[PDB]
Amino acid sequence: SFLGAQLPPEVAAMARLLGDLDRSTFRKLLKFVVSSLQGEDCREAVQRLGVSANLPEEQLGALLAGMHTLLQQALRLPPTSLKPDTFRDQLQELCIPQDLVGDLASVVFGSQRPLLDSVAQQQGAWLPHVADFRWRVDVAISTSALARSLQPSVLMQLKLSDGSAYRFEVPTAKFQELRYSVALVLKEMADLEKRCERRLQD
Amino acid sequence: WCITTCNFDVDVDLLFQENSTIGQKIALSEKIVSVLPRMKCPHQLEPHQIQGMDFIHIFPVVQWLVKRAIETKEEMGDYIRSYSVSQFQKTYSLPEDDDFIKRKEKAIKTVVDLSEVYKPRRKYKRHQGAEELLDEESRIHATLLEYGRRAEEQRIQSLMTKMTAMANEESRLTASSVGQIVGLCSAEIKQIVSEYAEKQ
Amino acid sequence: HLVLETISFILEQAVYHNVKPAALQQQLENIHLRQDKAEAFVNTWSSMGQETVEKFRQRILAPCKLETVGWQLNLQMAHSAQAKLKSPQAVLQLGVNNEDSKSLEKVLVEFSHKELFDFYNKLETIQAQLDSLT
Amino acid sequence: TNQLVDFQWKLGMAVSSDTCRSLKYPYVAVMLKVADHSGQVKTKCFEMTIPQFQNFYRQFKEIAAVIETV
Amino acid sequence: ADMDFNQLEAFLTAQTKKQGGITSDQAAVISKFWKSHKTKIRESLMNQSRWNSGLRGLSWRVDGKSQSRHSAQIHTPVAIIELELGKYGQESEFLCLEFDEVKVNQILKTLSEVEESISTLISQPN
Amino acid sequence: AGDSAILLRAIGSQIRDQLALPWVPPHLRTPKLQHLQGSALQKPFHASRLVVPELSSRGEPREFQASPLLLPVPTQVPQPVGRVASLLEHHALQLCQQTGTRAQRQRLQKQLTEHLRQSWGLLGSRFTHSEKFTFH
Amino acid sequence: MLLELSEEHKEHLAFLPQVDSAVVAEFGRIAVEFLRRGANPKIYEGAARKLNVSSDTVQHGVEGLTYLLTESSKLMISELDFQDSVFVLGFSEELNKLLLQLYLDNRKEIRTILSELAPSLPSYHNLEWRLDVQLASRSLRQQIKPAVTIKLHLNQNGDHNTKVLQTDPATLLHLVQQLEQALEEMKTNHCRRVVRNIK
Amino acid sequence: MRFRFCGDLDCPDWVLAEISTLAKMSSVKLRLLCSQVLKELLGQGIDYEKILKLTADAKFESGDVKATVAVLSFILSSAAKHSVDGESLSSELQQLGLPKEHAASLCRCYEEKQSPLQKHLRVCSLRMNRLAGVGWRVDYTLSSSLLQSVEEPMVHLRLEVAAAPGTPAQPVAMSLSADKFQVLLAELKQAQTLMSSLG
Amino acid sequence: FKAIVGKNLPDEEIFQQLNQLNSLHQETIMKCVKSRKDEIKQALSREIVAISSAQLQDFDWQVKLALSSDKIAALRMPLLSLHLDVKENGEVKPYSIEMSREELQNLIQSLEAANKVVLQLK
Amino acid sequence: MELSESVQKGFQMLADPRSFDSNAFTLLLRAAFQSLLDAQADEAVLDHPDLKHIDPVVLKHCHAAAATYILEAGKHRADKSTLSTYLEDCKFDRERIELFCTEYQNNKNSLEILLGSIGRSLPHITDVSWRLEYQIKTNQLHRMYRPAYLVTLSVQNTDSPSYPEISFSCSMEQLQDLVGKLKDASKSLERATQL
Amino acid sequence: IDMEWKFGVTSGSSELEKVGSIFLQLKLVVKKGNQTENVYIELTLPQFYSFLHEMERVRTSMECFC
Amino acid sequence: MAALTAEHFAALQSLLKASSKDVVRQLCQESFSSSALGLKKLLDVTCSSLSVTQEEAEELLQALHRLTRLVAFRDLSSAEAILALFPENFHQNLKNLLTKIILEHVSTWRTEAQANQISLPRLVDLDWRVDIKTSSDSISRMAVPTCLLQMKIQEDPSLCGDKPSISAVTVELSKETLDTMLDGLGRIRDQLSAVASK
Repeated sequence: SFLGAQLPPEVAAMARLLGDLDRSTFRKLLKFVVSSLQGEDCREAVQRLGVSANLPEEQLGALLAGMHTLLQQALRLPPTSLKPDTFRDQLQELCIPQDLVGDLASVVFGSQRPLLDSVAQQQGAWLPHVADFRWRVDVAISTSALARSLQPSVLMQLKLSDGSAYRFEVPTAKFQELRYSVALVLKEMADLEKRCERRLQD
Repeated sequence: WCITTCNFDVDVDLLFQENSTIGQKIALSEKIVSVLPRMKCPHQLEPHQIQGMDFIHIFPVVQWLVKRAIETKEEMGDYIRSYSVSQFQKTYSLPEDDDFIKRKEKAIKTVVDLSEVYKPRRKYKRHQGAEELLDEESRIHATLLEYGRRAEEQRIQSLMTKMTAMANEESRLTASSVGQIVGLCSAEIKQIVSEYAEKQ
Repeated sequence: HLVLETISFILEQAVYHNVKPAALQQQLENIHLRQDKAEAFVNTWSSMGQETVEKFRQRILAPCKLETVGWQLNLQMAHSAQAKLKSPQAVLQLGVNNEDSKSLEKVLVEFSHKELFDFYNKLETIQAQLDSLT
Repeated sequence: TNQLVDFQWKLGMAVSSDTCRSLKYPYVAVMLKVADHSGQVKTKCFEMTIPQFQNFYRQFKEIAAVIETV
Repeated sequence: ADMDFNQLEAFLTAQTKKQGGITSDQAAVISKFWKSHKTKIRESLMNQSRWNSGLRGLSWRVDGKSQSRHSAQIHTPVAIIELELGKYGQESEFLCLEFDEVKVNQILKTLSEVEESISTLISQPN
Repeated sequence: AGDSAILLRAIGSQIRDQLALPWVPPHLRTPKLQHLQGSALQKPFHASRLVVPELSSRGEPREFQASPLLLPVPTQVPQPVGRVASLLEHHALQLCQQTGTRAQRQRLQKQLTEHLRQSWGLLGSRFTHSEKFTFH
Repeated sequence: MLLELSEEHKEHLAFLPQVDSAVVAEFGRIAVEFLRRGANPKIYEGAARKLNVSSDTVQHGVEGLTYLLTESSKLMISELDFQDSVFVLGFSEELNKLLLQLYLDNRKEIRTILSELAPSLPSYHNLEWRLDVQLASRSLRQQIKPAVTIKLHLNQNGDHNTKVLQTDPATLLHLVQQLEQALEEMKTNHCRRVVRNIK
Repeated sequence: MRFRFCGDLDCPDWVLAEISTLAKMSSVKLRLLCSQVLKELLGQGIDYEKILKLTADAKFESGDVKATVAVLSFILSSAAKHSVDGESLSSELQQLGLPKEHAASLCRCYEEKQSPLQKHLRVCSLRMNRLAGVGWRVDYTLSSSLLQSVEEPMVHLRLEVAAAPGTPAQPVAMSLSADKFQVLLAELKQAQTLMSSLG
Repeated sequence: FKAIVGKNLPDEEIFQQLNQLNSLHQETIMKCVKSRKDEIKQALSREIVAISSAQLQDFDWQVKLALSSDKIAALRMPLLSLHLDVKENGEVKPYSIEMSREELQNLIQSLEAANKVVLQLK
Repeated sequence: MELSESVQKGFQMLADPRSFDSNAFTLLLRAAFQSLLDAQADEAVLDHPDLKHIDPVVLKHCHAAAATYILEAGKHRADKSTLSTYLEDCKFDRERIELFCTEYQNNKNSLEILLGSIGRSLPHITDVSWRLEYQIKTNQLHRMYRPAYLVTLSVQNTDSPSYPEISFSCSMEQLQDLVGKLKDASKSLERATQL
Repeated sequence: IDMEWKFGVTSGSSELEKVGSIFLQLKLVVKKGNQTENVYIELTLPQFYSFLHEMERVRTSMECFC
Repeated sequence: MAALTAEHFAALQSLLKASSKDVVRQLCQESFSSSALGLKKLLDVTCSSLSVTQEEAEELLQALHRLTRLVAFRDLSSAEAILALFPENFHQNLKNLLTKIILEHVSTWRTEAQANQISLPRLVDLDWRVDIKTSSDSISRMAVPTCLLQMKIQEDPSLCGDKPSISAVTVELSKETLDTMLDGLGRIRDQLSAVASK
């Protein structure tokens, strides 16, 4: 099962609560789960839904926790690996009512999915990225130590997505090492991609 | 445990015994008998014979698995020993560990020194015409050929034909900076020299 | 200490001017230095001075230098939000020397394949700007 | 450079401490409030012994004498 | 206690007049030691008990202002004062202040009020 | 002990009730779950000094206290958490004060004065080389 | 695959056949000693006078030999590919066999040193935990508030850092669930193929 | 299978593995090695020279030694953590396959140091902070520019706080009005009354 | 208001400073002094304590029972957490200090010695 | 629970039938709770037209006494038996004892939620995320071929200056160690429920 | 206590292929009690001449008074 | 600067949707100047004015930012060079209009870009006072002239973070120190009175 070898306790709890729940309330809750996955703050809207449904907060918490887990584990699977027929079968082993299964399936496979995939791909980053890169190229004509220098250098400034920024000067012997290193890594990324496509894809 | 240790290119999904009853043990016995021929196990075994557990007949099956498992650990390394050592290093340190931590920095310095002595340095410069831009791969290959880091031979040779040799490591100018000094600043230099004459 | 400072000042002036050997000989005698000391300067300057002048030329007047480049290549396999990945990742480490503080700062940057090619294209612009000077 | 915005003082006795039952020594404590460039205002406080105050006060009387005859 | 000679010798004498007590000669050595060290020890206890900043030094100069970039002619004098402060066992800070002839006299009268406060308190017992 | 047995039994049944509820994503937590799972904000204890009417007040001080110029004591603080902290520390000081030698006190103040009198009564590179060689 | 010896690197190594193999064995000893501990230039002028060559001749030969061992260990080049790399140099079988043994004797130790150079990410060191129940506060006198106090110890650049943190019970059950799923991934058929095929 | 010294859990696989390395020593030197590790747990240092000197009996390599010290430290600490007696420990180490003579020896050393172990393990248990000391000075204020006569006491406190053993204490220094001081002392006495009801 | 209270001026000297104001403004100010004199004087005393490098602004405390740890399963150790807010350089800095039963006893025993001196002056 | 002489005298005046009738007692008592719990600092909270005959020095003194006792009773978790004992000590009659308990019971939960919101705490972990990578190469070392985990904890507290995420890396052995520690901690919560 | 300087031309930038801007960089070393600080300042071509013109006025008024 | 793409040119077709030529002109001018954060603000401005989708507005601001800076970086001096950048299928009246706008601003763009280069911190203002020192705590009388030099200095605010972008430093000079640096700075002046160095 896409839920792993042993059913998470929050999913088992939620699946027995669904028998008592009006489909109108289920579909209202499901929107909050999906929009929370896209990063939207929903806390006040959930509270209003609670008193509207007369759900105590102990049951809201169990329902919301169980729905989040089910969608998280399904949406992390590529379309090669979970497909509508096997998803629908596996959810029926949880004894989820068939009408609610259709609503869940529409979230995992319908037109909501591409925006969810975009948000899920953002979470692979762990180190910061280059946000900006600026330079100037200078030639030194004279200096305190030399009447004539005539030596080039590159002044560089990086801004990272961390919000950190660095300004530093690069000797041309050091720029050659940087340029070499970057082209080398690009060759070795391309070689690794060809290993993967010819051995891991089959 | 021997099966999963081998990793012999099969989608081996199966469950350990867990002191399970009849039922689970039967399903596992079918799976083991299914996996063995895909591993090219020379010795046959049967699911009923697993339940009766004919040690005399299961012994050669185990001999295959144990021999293959040992070989695989000898190349991949013993994980459980590495865990035991990691539990030591978390709170203890042998005299040879303290020694290594002491001399670590001076050792590291020697290899970054050698890396600078023998760094790749730019031997060639490519022409600005006949744009190589047509794909990323031939641009990146052309860049590495500038450092000598070479139809594979024909690809190199057609790329190498777009290049000129070099002999200098730092780009120091032959006083040609006057051309860019005068050609763009000199009017401003004339204004400033005139005004700071007139002001005094 | 005064003598060492005096010798340093003599050699510092020789670097700044980039004095030719015969001119250096005359200037030493002009301060009434004895012939053997003046000749000793000229010999020592002749071989070693040209390397020293180059070593001065590479000096930087800035609070920070780039000092070290280093990289690691990784393959992403999974994360908590997606399974079954096969993505090359590069981590670049730039070691920046802050000579005001005599301290080296290590800057770590992630790149995807498209991001590293974009960075490469900027370095290729810098090199063409540098190549325009020669 | 910096400019004084305000000057305040207090006179007190240090009576007792955990290490010394009878300290019983007087001090003068001064608070200086200074304005920085762009008018940023900050405070600094320091204690003086009574001999230190007498010297501090004595030297400001020298400043006032030279500043007239400058 | 910061003992005076009567307190010191009475306390030490009681220490002599007990089982295993010190000798009178040992007490005499202690008293000679304590005479010189009493000054140094007391001041050390003051420093140990202080964890506000203290005045480490005062320095000053007086200048004649003469010309600036824009003001072609100036003559009014100015006093520049450097104040050195630090906490016990820590590096000194330096605070530098600049005063005209008027603010010099405003501060000077403020210090005269400190002295007249002290003089009152010690005269009140009269 | 019976009293500590009652405490530990109360502790254990609280942990059950907390383990029995799943973790909920922070963007979905209603205020009850914000408290249990730590995404609510606590507010620091901050006390402000109050003015209180005094029954024994007479004359012009009473004429102030009898008027709208003296606000009702808890309403003198805008925020309820600071309002609570202010009343708590005000009442705490009253207990310290009311729960707490004249010759001994006068003697000490005279001892301090003598120390003040006794204390006062002491009044009773190529650049630097070029400078050094050619511009100094 | 093979080593691409640069022409200057070849020219430095050309000193090796100029002297007895017993001296090359001494160069091998001092080469790996420098990798182990750090370089000491004072020996180069000694060997220079003993061999009647310049100190730079000794330095270039020895520092070239260290780089041969370092690059071989970095690549983990096979014994067969090593020989095919070295036979571009002309010297005789005795020296070729000496160099091959000197490589295989030391590649595993050198690779341990070379692993210290990688980009320096922060990493886990240790974790401590304590189960606390809060029973009273200045403002409210009877409570039960259970929490797990956590102290997380980390390494970076060889410097230890520590962070003191808190969880409630239900969050701690979430933390274990997620990081158990992390460990489960290395057992999935996808990651098994990577380990099996990317080698 | 579950074991008391494991905390009512099945035995870790690295522990069950390295229990077979203990059987490789003589019973007489397994007992001597326990004494060295147990001394370290009691804070009395560790003698790596002796550990290596005796384990030469079994011709251990340094990976054996590391794994042996690690497993002895785990067994002894975890039995003491859960207050397991040597009678239980001996029986349940034998279930894991440790020879009966080796089991014996190992538990007659635990039996001797069980009580001082638990006192040390309580001292080592997780702390966020420790109050190392207190200093105070009381001042009397006479007059000010801001108030012509004051005549009020004031208190200064300095608190020495230690974040980790073997580190200098941080001073927290502050000044207080006599009203603030009175309320602080009264509040600390109320906290202490509650503390004394718990233990 | 700060100046006239700090100097303990007589009412006649205050009237003489108010001679220029409207009679109702004169009378208003004299009434504000009489009704608020004692409250202002306490504010000044609080400001004299601020002639120091750091001041305790506020505190809070929590009592907790530690039930177990990774080191020992039957830990049952009472602990006090004391939170201090210390104003320094115009900013308020949070500090926390954790104490056992014995550390808290040493703290209280020390503050009781200080309180004995305070009460000889107070 | 101790109460200063100032608070006790305020209650002794609320106990009078002369100073306060049963109507004014109810209105002042309600104003006491309101001024504690309302976020509006309603300066007119005492301006009820039925309170206007009471001396404004006495009125504002008894209002602060009531509010101070409410906070002290709340903090000490006072039961009705404790409340009724102290009120009868102050000579309250059976009607006013009932009135005070009725208002206190209505507000008890709001008061206890307020008193419990005051404090500071450690940074609270709220979530975790992980990445699995296979390590290929370094510019100094080929054939590394080892997995690493990249872990981030999300913390959510502002009681002291902090940064919201803690990131660190684990090997297979380091992550297996970490998970074992958290499950050891979780097993101790389970034991504590057996108390 | 010390001054260092670098006189140069900006030939190219990330925003413009060709630039041609003259600049002066100064490093000022400033004693600040027990310690020293480095102050880095870049001047344009017009700023350099304005700076040099002012500091020559300074010299002149330092050589005459009253 | 990287070249443009058909996707960017399709975003420029959104200018056909735009309400007026000056709205195009405004978007061209601001997209050159705008930072990334400014582009978020300008994106709201673009959506409000155009009422096109946020995707069209964002791609349009990206296309103009890329197009304008590409011309400014190369310094294309003629319409013919600019027009070559556009594809042949583009809306010719819009393409001609853009060329007109680009010609006017390009002179201003190189001037604005040249000011905002990266650098060390820039000198903003210079002030000086000469005093004669007359007495001190340690010498009864003196007659030593001194210069106090006051400099106001600005750093790129992205590098400052918490600190203010501009600061002041005083520096005191004796004439001995002053004379030393007047020589140093005079060298550079001599070598520009004739328009190239010695």
